[PDB]
Amino acid sequence: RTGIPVNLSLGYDSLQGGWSGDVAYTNSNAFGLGHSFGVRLGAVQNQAGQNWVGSLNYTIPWLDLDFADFRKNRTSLSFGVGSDVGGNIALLDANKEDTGRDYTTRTNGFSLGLGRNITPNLTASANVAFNNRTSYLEPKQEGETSNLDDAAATALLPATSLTTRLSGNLNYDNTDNVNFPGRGVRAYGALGYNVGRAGDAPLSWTDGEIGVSGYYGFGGRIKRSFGLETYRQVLAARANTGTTTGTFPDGTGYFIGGSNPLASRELRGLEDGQLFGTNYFSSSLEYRYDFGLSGGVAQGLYGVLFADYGGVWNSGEAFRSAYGVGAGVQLNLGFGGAQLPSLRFDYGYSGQNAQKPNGRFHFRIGNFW
Amino acid sequence: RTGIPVNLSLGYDSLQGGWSGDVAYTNSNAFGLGHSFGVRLGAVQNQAGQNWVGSLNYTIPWLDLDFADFRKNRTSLSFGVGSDVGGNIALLDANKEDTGRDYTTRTNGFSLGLGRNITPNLTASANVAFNNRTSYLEPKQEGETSNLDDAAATALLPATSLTTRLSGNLNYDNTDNVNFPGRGVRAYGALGYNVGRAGDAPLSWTDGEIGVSGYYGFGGRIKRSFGLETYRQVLAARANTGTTTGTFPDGTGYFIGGSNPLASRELRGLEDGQLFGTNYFSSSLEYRYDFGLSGGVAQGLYGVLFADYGGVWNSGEAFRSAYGVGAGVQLNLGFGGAQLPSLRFDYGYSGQNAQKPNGRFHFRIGNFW
Repeated sequence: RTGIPVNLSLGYDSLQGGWSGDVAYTNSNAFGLGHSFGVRLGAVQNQAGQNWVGSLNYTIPWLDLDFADFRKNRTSLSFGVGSDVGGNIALLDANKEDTGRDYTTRTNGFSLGLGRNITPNLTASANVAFNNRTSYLEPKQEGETSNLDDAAATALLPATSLTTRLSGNLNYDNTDNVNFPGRGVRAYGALGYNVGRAGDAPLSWTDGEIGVSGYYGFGGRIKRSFGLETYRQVLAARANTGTTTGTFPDGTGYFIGGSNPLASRELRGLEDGQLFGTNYFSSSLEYRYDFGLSGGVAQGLYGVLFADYGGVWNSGEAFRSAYGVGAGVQLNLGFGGAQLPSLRFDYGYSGQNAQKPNGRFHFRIGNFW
Repeated sequence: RTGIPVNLSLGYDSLQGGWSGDVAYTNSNAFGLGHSFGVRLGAVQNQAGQNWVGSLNYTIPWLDLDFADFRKNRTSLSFGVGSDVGGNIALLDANKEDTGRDYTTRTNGFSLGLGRNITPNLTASANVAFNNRTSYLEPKQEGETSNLDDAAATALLPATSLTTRLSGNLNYDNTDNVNFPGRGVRAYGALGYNVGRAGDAPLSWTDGEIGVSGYYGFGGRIKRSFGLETYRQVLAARANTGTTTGTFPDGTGYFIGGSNPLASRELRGLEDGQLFGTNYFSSSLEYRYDFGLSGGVAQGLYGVLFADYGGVWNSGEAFRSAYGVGAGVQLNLGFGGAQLPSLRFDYGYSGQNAQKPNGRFHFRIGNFW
């Protein structure tokens, strides 16, 4: 019975695809000396050619090479062989046309990562990854305004690029828990330099992203006897920024808009990935109130009234941004012996939305952040 | 983490599709009084339109209604809502043409089953199932000899049939174990009457299948301290038969040829589903020797030298059959904390094979039967 896949992770990310499901088999102890072996295999609703993604990581805690001072709790060495898909990416060219059908990317990557723990709050890592990116044109999914043919569009696909990316990450957390942070600050900073051959020309660039978040409880005491104490009301304020400098192939940048599982690119009230920019800044503030419901079939329920502001700009300085105001509810279901992934339903409005003068709904399967 | 899917079952059945994978979440205790709830979701390599199959069963052990003498441990009441696919079925018509591309069937079924245990060896069941069958034409997978168009072929697809099938099953086992039967006889008999509307005409028929198998050990004693005692050498002889009488839509029958996970339709040495008949009889005999290997990464290994004989016939009495001789090896892998599904590699030859005068290989992921 292939042992156990720890999770059939049901993930939603409207940017990449309709729905996603990943089965993950982890094995903490392997080869007899505490080696962690994980295999992920997922299916992502691509409405396109490629439908299966995969990953295979193998990580080493307590590497003692007796080289480069590696004597303290400072070594985690991880191999990763993976293949992911980027879906529904708009098709562009030197004319910056919008009449292309679509553009799906297969990324086959081999990565080596060295991870360090400075203080139990802090974490750092350095990953070097060789990525092969291939393209797959698709015909129309349905009736949309376009005028192209297969041959010219296939010619318009960027060639299979071979790139190498060396990056570092630094994460700082001192919060009281992982799901409903009462009092603390969570910050992170990533920076990566990469270089690769797209067709016959070599393009090299770099990118970075910083982000801070603060959570302060507001006069509450809820006691899950197992789960310590969390405030009834918590004010959360986050600000994230990102940049990309250098020369890069077309189709690389950042998309902000709507709700997204990664908190640093979510702008409720717009179309998913409506704001595209080479560098960006977003920030939001929200009341989060824990509805006093526990047990039963719903492990918990929280509500949020948020205000969000952010936007993108390009090398030509034009700070194109948007507003967002809305109300959301997160529900955690646990009637399966173990916690199934939480759901988040939000209603948001933005003044910069084009075809929706009224607000709309955002569905995200993800943590509360 | 959606709890735990008990198994990512990797299944191979060259008749239906290239490869298959099913994730199954079972819950023995549900609603507080011992109710079994199971959800299966599988992806089957269809090389066609439909790619996702599913099932949802809910069974009641020891139902007590105070009705119909139900005072013993004799009642298992099961609801089942499912949807499966039949793939790569040849496309036929009134001309019995072979130039059709393919014919895939979606079967959406709702079934109710009542099961009885007569003696701990014996078991019986009666299932009533309403099935809706839909068809899906596909263009060519690759270069093959055909000459048709989309419109006429789509017209050639039988309409979405609505059928009801009432069937009974009777299984009798008294063997010493479930994987390597030493001394015993396993027999089964199924019989089902069904009636349904295909297009505007109502077709009704019935079918049945009997089967016996005998396993006798040959001078061996292997002692897995946990797993009792199994003989080194065991002679196994099986004979299965099946019939279908009445009027039925075209495309219903039995396929025999090659190795198949279900033992009552496997004839090693031919193309998978090369012998098609409205009723059939097959039988085989085999030495099975347990290779004295245990522990390590391979939970076990057995070898077989088999002789197989069987064939089909239609209403017009023509007993078209074939021979089969070959050697196979079954390997059970267990280096994943729990037993992953066993593999069976076989090399077989048949005198009635057309394009392979020499034998060929059969791969089957399944039990030893």
